[PDB]
Parts: sequence; structure tokens; C-alpha cells
Amino acid sequence: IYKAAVEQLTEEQKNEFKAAFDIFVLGAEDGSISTKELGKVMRMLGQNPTPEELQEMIDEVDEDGSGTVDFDEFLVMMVRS
Amino acid sequence: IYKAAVEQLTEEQKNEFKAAFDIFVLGAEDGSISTKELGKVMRMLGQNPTPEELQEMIDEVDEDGSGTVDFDEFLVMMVRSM
Ligand SMILES: CN1CCN(CCCN2c3ccccc3Sc3ccc(C(F)(F)F)cc32)CC1
Ligand SMILES: CN1CCN(CCCN2c3ccccc3Sc3ccc(C(F)(F)F)cc32)CC1
Ligand SMILES: CN1CCN(CCCN2c3ccccc3Sc3ccc(C(F)(F)F)cc32)CC1
Ligand SMILES: CN1CCN(CCCN2c3ccccc3Sc3ccc(C(F)(F)F)cc32)CC1
Ligand SMILES: [Ca+2]
Ligand SMILES: [Ca+2]
Repeated sequence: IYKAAVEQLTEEQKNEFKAAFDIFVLGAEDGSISTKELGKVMRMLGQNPTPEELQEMIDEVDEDGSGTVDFDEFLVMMVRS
Repeated sequence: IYKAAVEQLTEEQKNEFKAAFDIFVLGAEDGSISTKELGKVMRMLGQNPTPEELQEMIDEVDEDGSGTVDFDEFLVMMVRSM
């Protein structure tokens, strides 16, 4: 069902998200989003998610068990919420 | 019609948006989001909007024609965004 929504994205939408994804993984080891980068982003947007909530957000879309979110999984994250 | 979705939003949702709105207008001369505050947010999220794109984004939800976005219009900007 979520695979569908992503596919329903236009080049414009995907590129917008890619630009956001890129700035988010700055200074990130594997070039992916971990709880650290996700926390920083949500806090700069005025939110204060707990370490548990951040891990759940990530585990929910971490299909390859990397413990991090790559762009493809990031798109599913966008889709969900 | 986006007036419908705003109604659908839950408090927690509206509360999260308020927290965002509040951080976005820190420093705004009038507590509202002008092109300056919107541009900073867009850029903070890796985007690059022209001054015109920013004006248009504001205009789409500027019901009182203030040239700025207050919290109620912001909710519509969020809902609208889809
Ligand atoms: C308790 N629980 C805590 C988290 N909230 C949802 C936060 C969603 N969110 C958000 C919403 C309003 C204002 C700022 C933000 S930061 C943010 C960043 C990424 C995502 C992302 F990745 F999902 F798209 C979702 C959010 C729901 C309730
Ligand atoms: C179908 N379409 C799916 C995606 N959603 C938008 C998701 C973006 N998003 C979000 C989602 C739910 C609730 C709040 C938020 S605020 C927010 C803040 C940052 C980002 C981030 F990461 F990009 F920076 C993404 C989001 C719109 C409808
Ligand atoms: C020309 N036109 C300009 C705007 N873009 C959409 C921007 C949506 N958006 C967004 C989407 C993905 C990644 C980052 C961002 S920054 C951002 C900041 C605020 C809003 C906010 F306030 F509206 F919710 C919406 C966005 C579409 C095409
Ligand atoms: C369920 N969903 C809840 C709220 N809105 C979505 C807001 C998410 N949002 C957005 C919307 C459409 C396309 C891209 C994006 S990225 C984005 C980036 C920042 C913000 C920022 F900074 F403003 F918070 C909000 C959004 C639509 C319906
Ligand atoms: Ca992963
Ligand atoms: Ca206004």
C-alpha cells in the first residue's frame, strides 16, 4: 500500500524530498538518517521526540535492518505520516 | 475546501504545528510568517525558493491579505500541502 503512494510521486516531489534528505544526512557516517539526525531535524522544527519515538519512527521503515533510513525508506517515511 | 481537512486535524496535530509555527516566527517583527521566515524554513529543509515562489505560497492562504501567514492560515498551508 505504501509502495503505491511512493510510486505516485512526481519527479518534482521526489526531488524536493531528496534535497531535504541530503541536508539531513550532513555529517552523517553512512549517508543515512539515524535517530541522531532525525532528532536534530525534528527539534529544529520545534518538536521534542523521545529517543524511543525516534527509534520507532526509524524501525517502522527500516526494511534492510540498517538501523538507519536511506532515501528510498525516507520516501516511505514521508508517505506514512 | 482545505477548510475541511483543518477541521479534521486532532489537537496533538494542531499542537505540533503550533510548536513549529512558534519556532518559525521567533524574531518575526509581528509574530507572523512573512517571506523571510518562510524562506528560512524552506532553506533549512534544503529547498531554494525564489522571492516570487515565497510570495505565492503565502498568497495562497493569505485570507486577510496581510501579506503574511498567521497560525490559522498556517494550518491551511499545512493541510493544503499534499
Ligand atoms: C507522539 N507523536 C510524536 C510525533 N508526532 C508527529 C510529528 C510529525 N512531524 C511534525 C509535525 C508538525 C511539526 C513538525 C514536525 S517534525 C517532523 C519531521 C519529520 C516527520 C516525518 F518523518 F515523519 F515525516 C514528521 C514530523 C506524532 C505524535
Ligand atoms: C501524500 N503525501 C505524503 C507526505 N505528506 C507530507 C509529509 C511531510 N511531513 C509531515 C507529515 C505528517 C505530519 C507532519 C509533517 S511536517 C514535516 C516536516 C518535515 C518533513 C521533512 F522531512 F521533509 F523534512 C516532512 C514533514 C503529504 C501527503
Ligand atoms: C513552486 N512550488 C514551491 C513549493 N513546493 C513545495 C514545497 C513543500 N515543502 C517541502 C517539500 C519537501 C521538502 C522540503 C519542503 S520545505 C517546505 C517548508 C514549508 C512548507 C509549508 F509551509 F507549506 F508547509 C512546505 C515545504 C512546490 C512547488
Ligand atoms: C496529514 N498531513 C498533515 C499535515 N500536512 C502536511 C505537512 C507536511 N509538509 C509537506 C506537505 C506536502 C509536501 C511536502 C511536505 S514536506 C514539509 C516540510 C516542512 C513542513 C513544516 F515545516 F512546516 F512543518 C511541512 C511539510 C498535510 C496532511
Ligand atoms: Ca535502512
Ligand atoms: Ca494573512
